Amino acid sequence: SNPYERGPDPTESSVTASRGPFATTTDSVSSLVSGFGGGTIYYPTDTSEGTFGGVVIAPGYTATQSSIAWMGHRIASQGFVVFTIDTNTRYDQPDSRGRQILAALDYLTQQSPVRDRVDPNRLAVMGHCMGGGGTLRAAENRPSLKAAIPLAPWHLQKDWSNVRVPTMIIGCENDTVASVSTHAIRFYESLPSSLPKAYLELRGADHFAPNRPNTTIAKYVIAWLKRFVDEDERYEQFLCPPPDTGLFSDFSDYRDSCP
Repeated sequence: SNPYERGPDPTESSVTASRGPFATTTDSVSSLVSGFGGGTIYYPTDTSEGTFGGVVIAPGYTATQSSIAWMGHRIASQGFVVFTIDTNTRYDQPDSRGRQILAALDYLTQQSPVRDRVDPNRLAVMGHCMGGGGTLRAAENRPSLKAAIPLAPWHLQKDWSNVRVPTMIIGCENDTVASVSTHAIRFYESLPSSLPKAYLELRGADHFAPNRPNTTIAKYVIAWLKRFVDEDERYEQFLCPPPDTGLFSDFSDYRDSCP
C-alpha cells in the first residue's frame, strides 16, 4: 500500500489537463518575510485525502513570480502545495536563489498558514533560468528532497555529480540565453549514473518557453513530481517507456534511466 497516492488513476487526458481533480485557492506571503522576497502559495481545499507534497518554484534573472505563476494552479490541482517565490532582488545569481529556495521551503513547512496541509518529509524544488541553477544547488545541499526539476537552467558550475535527488532537466532546443550544450546537457551528463533522471529537450523552443503554458512541460513535470514526491508508480507509465524524439514530436531529444 502507498498512503501518499492522491486522486484517480491517471490518463493521457488527466496529465495534460490545465486543471486536475482538486480545487485550489491561494495565500500571499509578503516580501518582509525573511530569507526571500515573498510569493504565492497554491494549495488544494480538500483535506479529506491527507496532506500533500510541497514544491517551491523560483524565477530567473530579471524576472518575478509572474513568469512562473501558470504552474501554480496547474500543478497544485493535481494534488500538491506549490509555492511560487520572488527573490530578494531580480539580479540574484543562482547559488543565492538556492539559499532562498531552501528558505521558502522552511517557511512553507514551519510557519506558513498552510503548514498543517504539507507533508514536511515530501518536498521538491523547481526553477527557471538562474532559478533552475538554484534548483540544482538546493538539491545538492538538501538531499532529503524528493525531486528537482530545473527548467532551461543557467549555472556556471557544470559538474553536478554530487546531486542525489531525482532530477528532470528540461532544456529548450534553440535557447541562446542558456544554451543546452553549455548548460542543460552538461548538467544532466554529470549526474551520477545510479540516479533516477531525465533530460527533455523541447523542439524549436526559445529560452522563455517555460514562462508560458505548455502542455508537454506540464505532463512530465506532473509525472515526475507524482512519481518521486508522492512515490506514485501509477505515473511511471508516462516516463517509461520514453516518448519519441522525431521531427513529428514536441521533443528534439529525450534521455532517461529506464527501467
